[PDB]
Amino acid sequence: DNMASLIQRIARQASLTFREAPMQPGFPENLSKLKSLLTQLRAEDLNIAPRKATLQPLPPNLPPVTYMHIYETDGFSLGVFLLKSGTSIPLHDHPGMHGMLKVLYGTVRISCMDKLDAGGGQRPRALPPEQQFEPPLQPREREAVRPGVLRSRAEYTEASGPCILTPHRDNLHQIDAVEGPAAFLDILAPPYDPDDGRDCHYYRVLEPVASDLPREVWLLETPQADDFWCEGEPYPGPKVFP
Ligand SMILES: [Fe+3]
Repeated sequence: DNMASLIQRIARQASLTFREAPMQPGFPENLSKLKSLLTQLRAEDLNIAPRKATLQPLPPNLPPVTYMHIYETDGFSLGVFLLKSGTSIPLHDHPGMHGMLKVLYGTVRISCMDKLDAGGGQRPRALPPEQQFEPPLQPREREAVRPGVLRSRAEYTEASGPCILTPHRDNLHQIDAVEGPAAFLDILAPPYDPDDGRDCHYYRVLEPVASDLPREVWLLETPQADDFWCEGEPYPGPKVFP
């Protein structure tokens, strides 16, 4: 038994997944193997202890979420996001990216959405002039409204399987920490690159004047929220080599 750390094995397999005799795995098989490794991942595998709620309100001085960088190549990024109590990663997309996440401690509510896409056989409609929202929309925001669907809204814990998204399915999500702090490992491929036109866009669901899922919604892109930001903090777990 000469095994590497689980995080090193996760990183290797992500590298093979997202990048003659005998034939080595294809992408579906490699993705399924990656997901099998992520199912085994515990917070203790990363030397991260669970965090319990702090009682003081979160002042503007402090970030609601922190990030621990683990590894990245041009194929994928590998990190941990740690959410304080009562905080959220607001609704955002992953343009042309695959993603996999695994809760390490706590509980999160993940709301999974998609913009309606004519490449998927949908026929996205323009926002009709009649319907209105609270708050009302400025005219040019009306022109930017895009139809979407809210697919699911479930709670995940470290006992749940990994949450997977693709470039065209569950590509938008919001992550709420439920009843205390929470953390999750995230794999994204390719990584974001704000300087090469692959950005994290934020969105809001419009409130127009049945709670059943799935349901159609209207989505409006929005700037990163004033009070949402995510600063780094030291990663304490095993190093990914080199
Ligand atoms: Fe995300």
